[PDB]
Amino acid sequence: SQLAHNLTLSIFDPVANYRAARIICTIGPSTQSVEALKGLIQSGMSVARMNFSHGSHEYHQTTINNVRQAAAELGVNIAIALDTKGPEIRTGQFVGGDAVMERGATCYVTTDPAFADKGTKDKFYIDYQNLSKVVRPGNYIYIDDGILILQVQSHEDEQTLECTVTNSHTISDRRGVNLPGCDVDLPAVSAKDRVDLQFGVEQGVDMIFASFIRSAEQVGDVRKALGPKGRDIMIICKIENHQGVQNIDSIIEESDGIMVARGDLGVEIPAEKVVVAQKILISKCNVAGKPVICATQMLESMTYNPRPTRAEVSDVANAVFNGADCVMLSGETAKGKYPNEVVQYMARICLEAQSALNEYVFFNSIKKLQHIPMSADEAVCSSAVNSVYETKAKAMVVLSNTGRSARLVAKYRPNCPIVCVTTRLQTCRQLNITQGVESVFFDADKLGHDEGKEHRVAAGVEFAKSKGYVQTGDYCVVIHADHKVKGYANQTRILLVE
Ligand SMILES: Nc1ncnc2c1ncn2[C@@H]1O[C@H](COP(=O)(O)OP(=O)(O)OP(=O)(O)O)[C@@H](O)[C@H]1O
Ligand SMILES: O=P(O)(O)OC[C@H]1O[C@@](CO)(OP(=O)(O)O)[C@@H](O)[C@@H]1O
Ligand SMILES: O=C([O-])C(=O)[O-]
Ligand SMILES: [K+]
Ligand SMILES: [K+]
Ligand SMILES: [Mg+2]
Ligand SMILES: [Mg+2]
Repeated sequence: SQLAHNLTLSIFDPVANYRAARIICTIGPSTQSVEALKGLIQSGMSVARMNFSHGSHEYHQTTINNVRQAAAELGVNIAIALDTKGPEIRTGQFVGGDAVMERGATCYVTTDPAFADKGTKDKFYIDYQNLSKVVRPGNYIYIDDGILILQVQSHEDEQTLECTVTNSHTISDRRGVNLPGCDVDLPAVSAKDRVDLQFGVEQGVDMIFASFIRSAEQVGDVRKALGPKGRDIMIICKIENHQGVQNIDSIIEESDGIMVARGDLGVEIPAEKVVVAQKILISKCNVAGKPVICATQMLESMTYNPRPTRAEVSDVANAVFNGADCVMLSGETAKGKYPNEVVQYMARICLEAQSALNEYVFFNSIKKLQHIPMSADEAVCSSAVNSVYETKAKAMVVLSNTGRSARLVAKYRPNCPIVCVTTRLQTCRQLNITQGVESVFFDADKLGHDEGKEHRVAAGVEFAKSKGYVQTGDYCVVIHADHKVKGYANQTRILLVE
């Protein structure tokens, strides 16, 4: 039992020689330079996140180029994620950068497009057209992931509403605005979004963080929009609204993964309900064998301070205990004063939580919750992990070209690193949202197709050797197909490493 397991732990228990959890950073003013990115990668960033609700296409293009350059100069593969606007509502530009909203003050909200690039503490734009046909005198308007609330007092004209500032908060350019329980009839994939998705495909991004995913059909709308050229691009659906939680099963089965988008979620549903929602969505994803991200406000105060709060240390550790593949930083890296320090802390907390994490129980729990009969390739993966535990193997090697096999093995949570030897560079990047996997690139162009698997295996074992995971005389569990089978891995072997 967890209780019994807690009594085995100590504060002096030394950490693992590898970290399983992966860290996602959002790139902005604080972190866009090729120098600042190399600091992020060295601190522990695996995924660069571009928020397409800010900046511009030319701005994010610079990010793309800088990330790739910074990564090439460190000799590492780094995933580029495109974060959609989605069916969302945002405020718009303020004069001078920011606007101080003070407790008790009265302001105005206009739907007139003319006020888009000119906004103040007294009058500013909101891009939802039929806002006036939704809110009445007395209702609340939520601003900046619900941190700021405005009470509508009266209707000034056809497009302006008199408001009251309920609490003191400073807001910046284009703030997110939420209308809980209103049924905002914004399209599944907008005319703006279709340009952004077209942009990501052209630039060859690795994954899409799709915003405000409400239905399975909407996920199909994104893939339809992505087109044939970008079908290998991963759709990671963001759950941040009420019906997104309700349709979670059908959403998960359509997606390539999930983000628990707690910022928008923690306003759209009651804040205490986000804990339960997080426990459910993560576990559900773990069972499905699809990457899951815990996001938003995890080390928030480190946007301003060199050290986190006790709650923030706890939050990051528990996301790992929950079973998240990834932990994400937003404003901490986008516009924070300690971008390297924050990612360094996150890695340090992830590694510590992993120490106390009971991967064997994790493995068994997941094993029990799978439909029997399993497919041959899933059974191979499950039983390979079983071998690891029985033999105390110190590394695992998987040949995977699409990433399918590597994620299937990771799904069973062995207590050793998974070394994926892949023939594709996008697979190296894409597996950066999968916990406990390190990729090795095998250039089948110049080195050969390797139909006998021998060369790719030897490359996985050498990687694991050079990382210090295995020594001469250790066991290493190897997964791939035999001489005949194509499409999946039908074979497992335990080999003595030289
Ligand atoms: N590309 C960018 N250019 C300028 N500022 C940015 C950029 N990306 C993020 N920021 C700033 O840092 C903050 C980071 O938060 P985040 O990236 O989560 O976006 P958000 O506004 O919270 O919306 P969401 O996270 O729901 O997409 C943003 O609120 C924004 O003010
Ligand atoms: O790309 P995924 O779907 O992970 O499949 C990988 C599996 O397919 C196989 C079967 O053919 O490919 P490969 O030809 O590279 O040998 C297995 O060896 C490999 O483990
Ligand atoms: O996208 C997010 O992370 C959110 O809305 O919190
Ligand atoms: K967004
Ligand atoms: K452990
Ligand atoms: Mg969001
Ligand atoms: Mg956010």
